[PDB]
Amino acid sequence: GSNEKIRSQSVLNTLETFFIKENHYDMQREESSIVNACLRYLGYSKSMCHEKMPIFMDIAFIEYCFNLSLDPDSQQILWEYSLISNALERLENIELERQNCMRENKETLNNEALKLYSCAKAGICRWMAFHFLEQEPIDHINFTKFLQDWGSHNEKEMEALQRLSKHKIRKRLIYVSQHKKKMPWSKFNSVLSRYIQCTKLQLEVFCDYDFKQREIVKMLTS
Amino acid sequence: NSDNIFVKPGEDLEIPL
Amino acid sequence: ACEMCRLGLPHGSFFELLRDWKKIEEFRNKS
Ligand SMILES: [Zn+2]
Repeated sequence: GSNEKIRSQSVLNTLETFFIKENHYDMQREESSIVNACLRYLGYSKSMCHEKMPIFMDIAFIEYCFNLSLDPDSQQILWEYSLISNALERLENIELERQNCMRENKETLNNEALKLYSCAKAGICRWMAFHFLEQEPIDHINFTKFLQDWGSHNEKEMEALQRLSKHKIRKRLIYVSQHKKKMPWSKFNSVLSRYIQCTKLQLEVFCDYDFKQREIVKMLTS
Repeated sequence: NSDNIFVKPGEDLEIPL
Repeated sequence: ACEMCRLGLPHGSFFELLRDWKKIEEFRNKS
């Protein structure tokens, strides 16, 4: 029964030694085969099916998903609905996990992570909206389904998205192309990256996770 | 114990629409 | 509790993560 468990835990341990870096994770070519083999194993591991996703995994995914170790053509990220919904869910887990662990400068680190989270979340959603509008034909089925799950409910934006949804290609592209300049991806990459590292720091300082923030800590005592 | 660490003192984190 | 588990079928956080990871991978293999 638990020979599979002892195995899976060791695979999870191994990934942890590849996914926890001081700065953000990026999958390097020399790691990719073993990183793949580990994920696949855990993916089909019977004993992992109802195990809680550790927060290092969710972080590493977010770093990898939003290419956080760069500083962004906007187009290294796959803006597919199915993926980005799950990306937001995993991001949501990190924030809840952060909030929960925090109860057990701390005001600043908590408050910044809050502000940064909402800012990043909003940006992800706005850029998801941007991609949805560039479709021909538009996937209203998933687009409106997305707006229930992620993105708030203001008659203003609700109807404005609907109004623009019934316009055409070149005008739809123009609203997006203007608003992508008015709201650049570089802004959110910064935010999301700072959130992740702000989060990392709290959890090592206070909750005693190990996110390799030991060197960052000692430079704040000086 | 600063009031800024990861966020710059005057920074617009307000996303409209 | 679980029908999926009893049938010995893939499901859960790690499997959903696997699928999403691959999605990003194959996308970036040319991008
Ligand atoms: Zn199950």
